[PDB]
Amino acid sequence: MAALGVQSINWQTAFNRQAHHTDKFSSQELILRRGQNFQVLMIMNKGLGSNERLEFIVSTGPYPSESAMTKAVFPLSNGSSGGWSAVLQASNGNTLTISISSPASAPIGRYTMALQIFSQGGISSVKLGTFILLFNPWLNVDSVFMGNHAEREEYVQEDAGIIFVGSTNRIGMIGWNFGQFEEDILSICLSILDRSLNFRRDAATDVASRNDPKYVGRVLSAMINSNDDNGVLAGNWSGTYTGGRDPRSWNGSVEILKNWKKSGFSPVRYGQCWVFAGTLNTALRSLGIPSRVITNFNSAHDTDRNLSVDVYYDPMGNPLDKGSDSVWNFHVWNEGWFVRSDLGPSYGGWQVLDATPQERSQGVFQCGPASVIGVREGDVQLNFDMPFIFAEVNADRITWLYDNTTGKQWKNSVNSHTIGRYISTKAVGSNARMDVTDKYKYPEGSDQERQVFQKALGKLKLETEEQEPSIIGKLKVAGMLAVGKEVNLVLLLKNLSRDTKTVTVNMTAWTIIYNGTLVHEVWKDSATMSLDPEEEAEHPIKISYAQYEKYLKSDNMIRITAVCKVPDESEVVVERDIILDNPTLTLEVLNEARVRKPVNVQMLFSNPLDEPVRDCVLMVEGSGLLLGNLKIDVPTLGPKEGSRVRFDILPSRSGTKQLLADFSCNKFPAIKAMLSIDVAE
Amino acid sequence: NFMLTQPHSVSESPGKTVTISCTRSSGSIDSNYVQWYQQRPGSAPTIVIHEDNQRPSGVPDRFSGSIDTSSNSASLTISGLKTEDEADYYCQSYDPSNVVFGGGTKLTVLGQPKAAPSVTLFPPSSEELQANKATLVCLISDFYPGAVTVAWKADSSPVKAGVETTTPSKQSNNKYAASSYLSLTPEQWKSHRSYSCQVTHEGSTVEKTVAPTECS
Amino acid sequence: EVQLVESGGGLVQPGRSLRLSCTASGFTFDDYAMHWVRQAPGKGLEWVSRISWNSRSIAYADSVKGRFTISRDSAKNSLYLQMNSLRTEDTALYYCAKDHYLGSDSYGMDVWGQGTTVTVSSASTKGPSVFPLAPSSKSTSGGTAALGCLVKDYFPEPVTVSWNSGALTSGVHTFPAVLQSSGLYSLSSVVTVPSSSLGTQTYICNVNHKPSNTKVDKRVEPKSC
Ligand SMILES: [Ca+2]
Ligand SMILES: [Ca+2]
Ligand SMILES: [Ca+2]
Ligand SMILES: [Cl-]
Repeated sequence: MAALGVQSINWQTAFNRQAHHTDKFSSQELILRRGQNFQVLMIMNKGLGSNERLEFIVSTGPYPSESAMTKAVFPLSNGSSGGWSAVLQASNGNTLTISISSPASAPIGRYTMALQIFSQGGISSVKLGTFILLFNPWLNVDSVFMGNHAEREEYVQEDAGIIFVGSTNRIGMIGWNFGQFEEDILSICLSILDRSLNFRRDAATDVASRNDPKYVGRVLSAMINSNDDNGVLAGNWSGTYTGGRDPRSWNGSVEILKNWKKSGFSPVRYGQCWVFAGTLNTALRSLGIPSRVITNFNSAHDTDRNLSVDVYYDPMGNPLDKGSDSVWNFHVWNEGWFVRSDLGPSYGGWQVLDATPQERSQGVFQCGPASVIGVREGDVQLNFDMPFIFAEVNADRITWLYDNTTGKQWKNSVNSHTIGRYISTKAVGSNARMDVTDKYKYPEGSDQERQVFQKALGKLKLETEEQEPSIIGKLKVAGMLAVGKEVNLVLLLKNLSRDTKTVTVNMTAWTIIYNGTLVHEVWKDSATMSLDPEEEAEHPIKISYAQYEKYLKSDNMIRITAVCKVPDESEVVVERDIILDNPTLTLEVLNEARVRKPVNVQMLFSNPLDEPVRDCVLMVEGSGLLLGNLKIDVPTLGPKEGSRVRFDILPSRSGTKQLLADFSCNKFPAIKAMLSIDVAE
Repeated sequence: NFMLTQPHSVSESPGKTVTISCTRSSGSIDSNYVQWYQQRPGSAPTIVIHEDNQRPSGVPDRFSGSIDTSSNSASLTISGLKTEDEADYYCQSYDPSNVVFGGGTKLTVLGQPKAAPSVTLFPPSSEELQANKATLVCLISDFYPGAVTVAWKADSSPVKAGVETTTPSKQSNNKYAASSYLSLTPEQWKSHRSYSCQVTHEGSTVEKTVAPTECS
Repeated sequence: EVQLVESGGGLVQPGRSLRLSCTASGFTFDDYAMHWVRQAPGKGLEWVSRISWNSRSIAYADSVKGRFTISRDSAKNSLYLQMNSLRTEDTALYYCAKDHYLGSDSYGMDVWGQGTTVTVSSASTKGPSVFPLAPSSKSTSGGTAALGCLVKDYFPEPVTVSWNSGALTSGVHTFPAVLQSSGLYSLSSVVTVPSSSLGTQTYICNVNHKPSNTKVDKRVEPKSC
């Protein structure tokens, strides 16, 4: 005669997580994906009677409502028929086998589940438990659906990555530990949504809106930067990083996200764009939005909505910091994979999201989503942020001379193809560079490209073309470029006119941050070159280590400029940014890596200077190889001395993993190393 | 704000494993990083764990830290205990404002048999009362490990103001002693039925009681 | 390696002021928050104050708020604690500590100096008063009995106590002193003796306080019930 009550519940966590593709997270919680059933075993006191029934109630967030679909009340039946459902699969004794399902349109996040029991004309409710519901890229009806297994593994399940960096003259790469499976990372990424400006202002609407990956993606693009909202990372492109980490020293998202949380959600210092993108990639992959990291070389910042940026030099060959716009050696951002119900079926697929604080959008430093397809066709009136993104990959560039001691500027040239090159992302299943420029623009030099350019420009808001120049100029590198060694370049000029010409050349070298921030002059010279018709000449350029050492930043970049002129013709501007090599830093595993077995690693580094290096630190990390971030204090190394440092790691997950290190010291900040390790069962 | 509560003392033998807890009184242990420090007599603290579970350069892999959300606590675990591990240990965390320390735990590495304390409680002398003062003196001897807690009672209720307690120090016989003192007015002394000194050592309590009326 | 060297400690009466200094070397000072943490003799660690890398964010413990001011100087790579209106419970060893965390507002003490002693007291040189801890009524026979001398209210440290002019060292323990909130010290010496001897043969503690040039003898008789 006892009234119907719940004894206990088996959530079958391990089994359900494997089925839901959530088993990798380091977490004891039940983590599920939306639109997919999960099975529980619920043990009652008595067998059900007629006149008895069970309902489940699920809710998420602080103001759950049925109409906003943040609360659902659904009966234990045989029926499915839309929304949330609970199918009684079998009864055996007082044990019910139950298959519970959520809709493909369910908001993501943390849910509570309760049971409402109808027995003897009574109604009661008991809280059962809590779970996490994520986006479901395995489900054909999910907006984030990604139908290719191998792609899904890369774009959702892979926690080690590669971000392309450097310049058009030398594309390099750094490893990045996404670490979306590491302790507390999924939880921290869910927290982000609970701290945005939108959540603080109107949590009921924010929570309802977490069914939409456009909305989640956009919120993350705001919350990963500190601006406006005390989000994760504070940007710094000044070359002075006092009070924080040099942006280049980070090797992943894990310590950033943990350091944010554990500081009471106060900004982490400091980031540059690949750090924002790395961290945004982690959050996206953790929540189930397939995502990848894009690098655009020669990336324009257009601040005034005309698809053109200006760069300025003085007659002496100094680059000038003038006007708000700029051109970056590279800029990194993200793509997330989802359909766009707001735009129409032709604009689904890859969508640009950018957490780097550049432009305010709707009053906030956020960016995207922008359909990549829509950018390539210049449909820049579509949501979101497409004028700014089109300009990054395809603005025209105008070079100007400016002489402050006349106040005159004059137009030197226009370059319609230099912006937006070698747009790169990590290959699926390897570290190869995949080139995706053709996804963002029609080919440089095609008619399409120029037609797309004018269409886009149309959607928004006198010179004389003098002779072909007599002089053509080019800068070439002579030999090695390595911090600690001299720089040798050659300026090659040629006179293509029929007359003898006398060329006046004014040359400078400035240390720069990779976004084009000028740090300091380190060398300058002038030269006069007499050239016969068709004669080529070389002018050697030499910059000592002593000359650049004090002003070179962790970017290791120097901007070399030569402004060349002959009487009665416009200046010719010759330009090269160089990157100087760090000293070599290697990691090697001294045995084969096996799950759960210690394995010794060795770090080698040779000090190439004639001076000692001090304050030597090695930071190491890699998901599935060690837990968190190891710090090793390395003793002062004498000139030309080598360091040999050994340490154990403890592989926890089989497969191809990535070990990352940073070696910083007084004379060399942020030397990077990366080792792929095969971890066998 | 919050407190961090550690056991007053722990002990274990050489070669074995011992754990020291650190319980956060409010808010989640997980919200902020926990550090651990070791302190030896005459020396400033040194850090042994940072960031919940990371080990500084130099610290043996016998030392580990962990966090337990269900008990809202952090732990320091030392395996393969050596005699040199005997020391005081402290946990530490913070909120956005304030840095918070645990009260400290004395770790004894057991080198001799546990010995229960002997307790003698002396009432105020007539000479002291004549001088218009009254001190209860609780002398605690022959114990090991060298850690106790002392609680005073007035009648059967706690009293803490006017109490001074020494930290255990070694006797000639290599066991420990300690003292505690309760300062009263003669009128407090004279107006209560009795006062008690209760000494807790390795989870056992020895109590002694004195009364003004016991000099009849 | 990191070195933190504290100075400015000393003795001062209640109400007055001290200025603590801490010299930092062997790391980039301006990259880190810095702290003062104090420890009273025999007690635990108590955080006093924190100052951010850039000086813009400061926090104090409640027990010092309004009286202590933390500050730092980049060029001198130094940390300061200006302590006004000192109280006796400010007596402690004051450690300078470098924060562990770089680039986030979490707080941990990765390196500590050896500290600087601050003592706040109005005490003057004072010889003790010695009182008997008389052996109890229930000691006429059965076994052993504890008796003693309470040595109150002397300054400064130390006293030493003998018994029967050094003729008796067995069973004898002379405790560390406590410091009262009066500023003065007290201790007790105990000897555990045979109950059967407590009618014949005399017990006298001999208390030596060199700083006051006083020796004080005290006969400890058994209780008259
Ligand atoms: Ca933000
Ligand atoms: Ca522009
Ligand atoms: Ca173009
Ligand atoms: Cl280069």
